[PDB]
Amino acid sequence: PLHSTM
Amino acid sequence: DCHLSDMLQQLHSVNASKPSERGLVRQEEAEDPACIPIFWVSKWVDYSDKYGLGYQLCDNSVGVLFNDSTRLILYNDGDSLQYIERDGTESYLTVSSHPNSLMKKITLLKYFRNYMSEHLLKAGANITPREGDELARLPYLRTWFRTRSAIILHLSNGSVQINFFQDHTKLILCPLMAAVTYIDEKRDFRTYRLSLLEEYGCCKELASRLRYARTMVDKLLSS
Repeated sequence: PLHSTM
Repeated sequence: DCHLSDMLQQLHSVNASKPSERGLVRQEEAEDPACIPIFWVSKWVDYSDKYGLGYQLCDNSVGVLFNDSTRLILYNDGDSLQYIERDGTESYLTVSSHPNSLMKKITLLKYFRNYMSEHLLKAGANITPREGDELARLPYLRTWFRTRSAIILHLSNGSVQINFFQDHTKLILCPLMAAVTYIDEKRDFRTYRLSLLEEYGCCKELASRLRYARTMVDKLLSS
């Protein structure tokens, strides 16, 4: 994924 | 690197004992709150495409590891900075007295901070860092790599953290404490001393993750 958890 | 071997040895040791094969598993017996981590990565973003990996540590500080092997840290007073060059040369700056040599990198770091602050959740929000050693200093991201299932973060203090994308389970390994912090899918966390897991054992889920962990350490180690 491009970033951690929203 | 000296610490990755410690970990490796620690993981070899606990995995080798097949913790999930005990006649009876008494996982709660492996717990040790005096081992709770001081720092871990609470949130991250990836621009390794055009700049680098931006991340926030549990104590709200923000750091960036640029593709050019340099790190810029912004401590939680929203002003103190620490630039670390490839050769390891550390230097202090301030966003208040924003330099000219790193305006671009400070603006980037400020963009990540704003992004992580608007869309990202804070992993371990319910954890309380321990009153650990005070002469210890804030760690920076040494190196990181991703797989199809998880992201692996290596911190300058020796800790390695693995965040699993699908179930959202995480691991925070510390070779100094010889312990592992597991955060399950329900966001509940627990810290165990690896040697104790060796004695009392653990469930299927924590054990497969400790096997996958030795694997990722091996990958960190051979790079």
